[PDB]
Amino acid sequence: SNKKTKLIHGGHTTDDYTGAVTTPIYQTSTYLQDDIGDLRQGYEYSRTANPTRSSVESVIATLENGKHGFAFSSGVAAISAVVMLLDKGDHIILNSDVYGGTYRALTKVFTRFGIEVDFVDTTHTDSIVQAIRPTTKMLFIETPSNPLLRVTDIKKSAEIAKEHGLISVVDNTFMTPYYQNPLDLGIDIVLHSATKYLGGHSDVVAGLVATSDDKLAERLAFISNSTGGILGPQDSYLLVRGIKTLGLRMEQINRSVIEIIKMLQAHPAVQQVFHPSIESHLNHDVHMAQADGHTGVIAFEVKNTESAKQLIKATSYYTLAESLGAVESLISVPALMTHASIPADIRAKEGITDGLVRISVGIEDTEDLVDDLKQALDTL
Amino acid sequence: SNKKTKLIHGGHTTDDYTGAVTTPIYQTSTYLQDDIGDLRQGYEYSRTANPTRSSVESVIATLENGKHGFAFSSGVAAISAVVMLLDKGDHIILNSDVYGGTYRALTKVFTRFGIEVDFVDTTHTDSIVQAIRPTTKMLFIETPSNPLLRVTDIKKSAEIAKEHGLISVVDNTFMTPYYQNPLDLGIDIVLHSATKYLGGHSDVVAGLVATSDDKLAERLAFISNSTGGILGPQDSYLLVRGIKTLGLRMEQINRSVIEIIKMLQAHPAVQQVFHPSIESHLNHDVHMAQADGHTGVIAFEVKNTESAKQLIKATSYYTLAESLGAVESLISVPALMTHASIPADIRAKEGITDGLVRISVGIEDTEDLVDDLKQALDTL
Amino acid sequence: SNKKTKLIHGGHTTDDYTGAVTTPIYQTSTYLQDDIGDLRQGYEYSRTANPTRSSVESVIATLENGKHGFAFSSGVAAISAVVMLLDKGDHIILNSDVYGGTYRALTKVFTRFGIEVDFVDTTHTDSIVQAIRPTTKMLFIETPSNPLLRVTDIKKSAEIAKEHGLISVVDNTFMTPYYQNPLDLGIDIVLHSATKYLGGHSDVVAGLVATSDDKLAERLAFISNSTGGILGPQDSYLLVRGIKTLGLRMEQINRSVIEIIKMLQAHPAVQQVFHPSIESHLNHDVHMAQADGHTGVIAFEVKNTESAKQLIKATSYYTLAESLGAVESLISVPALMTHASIPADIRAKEGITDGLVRISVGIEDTEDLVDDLKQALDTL
Amino acid sequence: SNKKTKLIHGGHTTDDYTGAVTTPIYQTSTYLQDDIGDLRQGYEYSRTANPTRSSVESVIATLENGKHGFAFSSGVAAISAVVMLLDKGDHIILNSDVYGGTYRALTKVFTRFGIEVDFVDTTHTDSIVQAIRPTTKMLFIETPSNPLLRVTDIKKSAEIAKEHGLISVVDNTFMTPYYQNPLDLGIDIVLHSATKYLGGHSDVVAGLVATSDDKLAERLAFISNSTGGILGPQDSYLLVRGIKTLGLRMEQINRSVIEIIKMLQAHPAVQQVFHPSIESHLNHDVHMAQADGHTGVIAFEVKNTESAKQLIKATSYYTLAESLGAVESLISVPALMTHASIPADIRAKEGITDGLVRISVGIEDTEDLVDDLKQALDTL
Ligand SMILES: O=C(O)CNC(=O)Cn1ccc2ccc(Br)cc21
Ligand SMILES: O=C(O)CNC(=O)Cn1ccc2ccc(Br)cc21
Ligand SMILES: O=C(O)CNC(=O)Cn1ccc2ccc(Br)cc21
Ligand SMILES: O=C(O)CNC(=O)Cn1ccc2ccc(Br)cc21
Ligand SMILES: O=C(O)CNC(=O)Cn1ccc2ccc(Br)cc21
Ligand SMILES: O=C(O)CNC(=O)Cn1ccc2ccc(Br)cc21
Ligand SMILES: O=C(O)CNC(=O)Cn1ccc2ccc(Br)cc21
Ligand SMILES: O=C(O)CNC(=O)Cn1ccc2ccc(Br)cc21
Ligand code: NA
Ligand code: NA
Ligand code: NA
Ligand code: NA
Ligand code: NA
Ligand code: NA
Ligand code: NA
Ligand code: NA
Repeated sequence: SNKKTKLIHGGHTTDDYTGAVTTPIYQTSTYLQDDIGDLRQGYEYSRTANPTRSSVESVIATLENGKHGFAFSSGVAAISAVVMLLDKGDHIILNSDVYGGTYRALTKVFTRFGIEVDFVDTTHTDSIVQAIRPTTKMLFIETPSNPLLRVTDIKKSAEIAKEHGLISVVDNTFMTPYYQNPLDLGIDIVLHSATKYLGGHSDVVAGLVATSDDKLAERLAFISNSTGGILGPQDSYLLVRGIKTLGLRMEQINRSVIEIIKMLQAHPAVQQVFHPSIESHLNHDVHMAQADGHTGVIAFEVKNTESAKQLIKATSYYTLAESLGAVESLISVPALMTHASIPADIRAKEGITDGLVRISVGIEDTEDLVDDLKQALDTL
Repeated sequence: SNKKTKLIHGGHTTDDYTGAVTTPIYQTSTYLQDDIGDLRQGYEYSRTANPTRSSVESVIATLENGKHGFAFSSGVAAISAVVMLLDKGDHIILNSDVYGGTYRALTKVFTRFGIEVDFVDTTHTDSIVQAIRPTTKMLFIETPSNPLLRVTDIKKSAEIAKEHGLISVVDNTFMTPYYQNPLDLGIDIVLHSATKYLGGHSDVVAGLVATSDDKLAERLAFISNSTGGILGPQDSYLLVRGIKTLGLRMEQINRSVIEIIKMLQAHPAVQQVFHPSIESHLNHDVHMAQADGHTGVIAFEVKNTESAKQLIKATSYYTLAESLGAVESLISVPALMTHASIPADIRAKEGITDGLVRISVGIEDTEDLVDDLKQALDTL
Repeated sequence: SNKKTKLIHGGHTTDDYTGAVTTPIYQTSTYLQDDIGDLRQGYEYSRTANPTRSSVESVIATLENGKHGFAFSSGVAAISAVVMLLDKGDHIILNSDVYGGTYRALTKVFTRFGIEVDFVDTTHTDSIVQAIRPTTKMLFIETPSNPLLRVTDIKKSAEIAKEHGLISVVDNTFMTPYYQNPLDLGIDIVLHSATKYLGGHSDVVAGLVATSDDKLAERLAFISNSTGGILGPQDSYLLVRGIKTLGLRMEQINRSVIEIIKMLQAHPAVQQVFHPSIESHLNHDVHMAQADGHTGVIAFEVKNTESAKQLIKATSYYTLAESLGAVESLISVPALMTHASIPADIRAKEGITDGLVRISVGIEDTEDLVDDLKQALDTL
Repeated sequence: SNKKTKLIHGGHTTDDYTGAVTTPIYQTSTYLQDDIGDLRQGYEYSRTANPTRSSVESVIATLENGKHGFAFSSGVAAISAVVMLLDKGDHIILNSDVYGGTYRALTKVFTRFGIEVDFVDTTHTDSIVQAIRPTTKMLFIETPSNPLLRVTDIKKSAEIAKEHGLISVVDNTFMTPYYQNPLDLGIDIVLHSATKYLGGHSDVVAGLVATSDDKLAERLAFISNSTGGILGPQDSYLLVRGIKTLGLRMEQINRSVIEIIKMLQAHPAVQQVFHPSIESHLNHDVHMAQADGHTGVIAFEVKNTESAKQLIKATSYYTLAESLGAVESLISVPALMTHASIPADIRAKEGITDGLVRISVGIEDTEDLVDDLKQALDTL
């Protein structure tokens, strides 16, 4: 019925054989056959299928209201498998500010294989329509994006893709299946870096993909079996375990996000704040129409580099590290950490200022996170 | 000094911090930074590098006398990363009977990206010279091959690749680093399905790659970080653990291989036997010059399908399952299991007869394995 | 500062060496020494100490405001280590309705070693005073107890123990450190079955012990090292991971407990309800004075055995299984499952009626759990 | 049939459900019941039984030719469970030089519970007969012992125990089930620190117990369930995995032991050598009659403390660390590490001289281990 119940009882995460209430960890590569070709339970070689991996795949398919799930060794392995649905000469449209790893994979790996890409401003969906070429085969969007949290209309993107015969893909990492379900809005394929919120404990690198399309699922299964970027069984188990608390974790994160944004907007040492919950944020209405909650990633401007570094050093409960979706609140400076190779003037033009700080809100007490960030900002 | 000592003390497989005599399992995705950009020990995000994975990479680099190691989520993920060194329009030469997964990846995935491939009989190395095109960039060989154990001259292949400016790659799965070291013979890149002998216990799916070439290593590291087919930390740990006994396991397997082949050659229900240790085997001399032991994979002909099935049912110590390199002796029928989609007449032309049986010799007692297979053959 | 923050940042659960934001899993038995007797980081043999186990021990010591933590292979191993503080001829007072495993250990194992025990009604603390013998050395209490949730005054029990020179022990499993902190109320030793709420995911069997007493800690460390009921490193890691969400899980459980109790009290198919939150419950005031929340275990009477079985079969979201503290809501019938060997008339005298049902509330949606249990009760 | 085959195919170490060729890791605490009291496969709570633990228990029962196996959290937890078969007032006879942890457990823990113990020289079995008291209930022997490798006659000890109504127990750690099978010689209970040779990779702390006696098995199962020193599932899995190579590892170790002893006997810097393979060793004939191989533990005298330390520093392939049964060769000095709290004059009287060195031979190349130790001794 309701989402918190579905997180516990959705998917197949018990052992039919013993009744174990958690998925057994099948640390195994191969399986006995009683007769040549007769598989006891459908398993024959762990690259092709492994029962613990099948469990986490059933979970992500259930949570995204899809039919087929796929677990990969990383988020970018999931993205690469999806891109491999295309051939040399095919074209992809993506949002302009896609994740740096996605940008790198597309422009430094897959363009060498003849895949063509264009990065356009999808916050106006007619930009997608203009960018469609006779060779376009795929539309790939993140919403909200990193680190400025730009929002793209999922339902309209799906309609455009359907009209023009494109495979539509949404990277749903930042919102999770708890708040945003792209397959329900007509999208062909949804994917996640499960490294972030889904695992939730900063202890698994993994990607997850879900679809309702039987033919796309067959193609993805073939790509996974042939290029072999599969998630192992221990990591699959830890993902299943982490997903159990996704609802509680996201709800705590959201309570803190709301109070933190209030504080940041009031604080004189903070300038622009970037988050889709802010009513003046571009496509705020679109976000609220396609999601019933918020990501825990917030970006905001302080004055300069020295102020950003001082902010990081003055906090007690914000941890300097890469990644997001931890139980810990994480803090970073995109201009120094993720966008550092981009020329400074171009960073500034794109809004990635020296003083732009990104936080990924964790599950600490809300009052503590607000007070800690506020007292640290008071030292500026 | 000697190989069995190198297996124990080669590579870095202890904890410098606590002194733990085994590699800690870093079930983690990200790492604290004390200052922005300052990494305590060089780690920042587990997709890019993870200390347990670094341990297994150091092991495979040491055992193959290379400088750089890479651990992937599967053997075919290692192969795919190596193929991704090339661009659309580049050409690869491979041996004619390459592993089915390699054949599938190349002809159903990478040809869609404009990679061109030719499968030629590399048992005569002048066949390679004839097949070189102006666009050829890579030579990829297995030796010995599956399931007929064809042998290719590694040193001559390396010389040809060097003269013609090709990247040379050897899939060294069947021989392992214990018996055959392609990098020592001039090969650029060596790779393994660690799923087989290296892990050794049928409980990890994994690939390993080693090279001495700094530039190829940089390119492989970029591909691994960008497409993300990385091995997780638990599987990395189990690989390090399994490799400790590689020498003892391979030596037991070899003692059994020799006695089993004697039995098969004497038995009236067995026709042709395929293994590089047989003195009339093509390129037997080449194999003995480039390896100081043998693979545990043997193929041999019985009369027909019914005889093969009866053989499988009559054995007590041979287990019907996919894969090789277990501690258990495994048995299979290629025409029914791995080559089944190929037309029967073409199978026969290629020597994959209905009665061709493949065994992967395990570490059971030699007398038991000989006697068991012999008594089972006596029922034919 | 606040409890939810302490759950994330309390204890030492990162790697000082690499900066890994999770505790490495030291799957190791022994440690290099650079010189005889010189330990790099204090580790020499994993039975004596293991760094992953040290992490979970630091967590439980922090959460209970103690100084020393100890991790055992099970809750009853923790209890047995604590009982082994005593000698033949020493006497223990315990509450009358102590956990069945504790009762069994004391009356079938430790009485064979000359430990004397008396089980008295500790809901009136003067019962403890009367039961003190010249040989009494320990007072061991659970609060609230199972399955009728009897409450014992912790502060008064600690005062009695101090005045009479007894070691005071509280089994704090049902309340967890999130709601009840016996060491703060003067108790010498607090212990948990971490199998229940602390691990929280039904996937670790483990016990945890904490104390502020240096001498008791030294004695417990000696007992643990000598009898060896230690928690392994993988289970220690999973405990550390599970504890991160303890606050969120307990708070969800408590919201559901309150609404479920309202429903049960209103329902005509339910008679007596047992839970310390009910204002007419014995020692309700005492509980509220020593805890700031509630356990998720509730017991309630339906008519008979057939009604209890029908209730179990009619629910969709209550799972029939042993144990408590899962993410799933669990349901059981003590008279058939835990108290079955006790004569029926004695069960009835003790209030363990044929129709007594115990539920352990999980983290499913509150409305779903209420509605599901209510519709199932409507079928009676 | 033969031992190396039994190590692979003995016990139940596959999954009947999926056919997985390795034992699944049941990281779980509890199990679904379809009806109250109906267990799908006999599992209800992991402390009582866990399927991965059941696998390793089946292995040790098979390898020792027993009927029942038990897996504990450590060797000393197995020993403690066995001692708990007795009551206050019962007496145990043990060999004089029993393992220090066993000595400590008995004399500092179990004597506080009224168990009486005597440590006698069991190398003459009539010493046992003299030591029998009217209250003696158990005879507990190690053979060979540590660190001087004293040998006790197992068959005669079993006969004495049977005649006098004693439970007979052999700690078979040093020999392993590969070479010595006490249950076959009439002993009631055999136990191991699986931390040593059985796990074999210095990465599990664990104990194992086997018996053929149904009544002793019932009592041990009750003790394990009640005091809870159980082995967890990950450690159980790693034990099953390590045992696969026990035969190969022990045989390599034995080849090295023989050559190393030859070297030590010839070397002028070495005085007495202690190992049961030496023909002048006390009870050499007894050992050869009850075992068909040797332990890898050897002790030998060099001149003094400084010589022992120099030996340790001069070796390349001998590692200073506690424990034995690693894949690495380990070296230690009992007088400084295990026997240090004993007065120096008493150490000398017992033969634990300042220059007594203990090595635990690993699986490195035999020539390397011989040459390394010899060149290190040459520096003295
Ligand atoms: O949760 C929501 O609000 C909407 N989700 C649904 O469509 C309900 N739903 C679909 C599959 C499924 C499995 C278990 C449970 Br419990 C609920 C389930
Ligand atoms: O690593 C990350 O997450 C940052 N991602 C990128 O580098 C994306 N990207 C690619 C070209 C480019 C130019 C300006 C800006 Br602003 C961003 C750009
Ligand atoms: O082993 C052989 O026969 C040949 N191999 C070698 O080149 C020796 N060798 C190279 C690196 C290295 C590390 C540890 C040990 Br121990 C030996 C090592
Ligand atoms: O799956 C496996 O291991 C078998 N590998 C293959 O299918 C390789 N392969 C590809 C075309 C082809 C034609 C005849 C024969 Br014979 C083999 C062929
Ligand atoms: O949490 C409460 O209400 C009371 N607890 C405390 O006494 C606060 N406290 C004690 C140790 C400690 C470590 C980290 C953090 Br964050 C808070 C800590
Ligand atoms: O297993 C469990 O949890 C139940 N625990 C017990 O059996 C405790 N216990 C011991 C004697 C006794 C008599 C009546 C009643 Br009511 C309970 C009793
Ligand atoms: O191995 C020896 O020399 C003696 N051992 C035996 O008594 C043979 N034996 C007993 C049980 C059993 C299970 C599998 C295999 Br294979 C062999 C087995
Ligand atoms: O720790 C270890 O392994 C060493 N074991 C012991 O301490 C055993 N032990 C107990 C009293 C005693 C007196 C002399 C000698 Br010699 C040994 C003695
Ligand atoms: Na489910
Ligand atoms: Na659709
Ligand atoms: Na090393
Ligand atoms: Na080279
Ligand atoms: Na902390
Ligand atoms: Na106190
Ligand atoms: Na078996
Ligand atoms: Na017997």
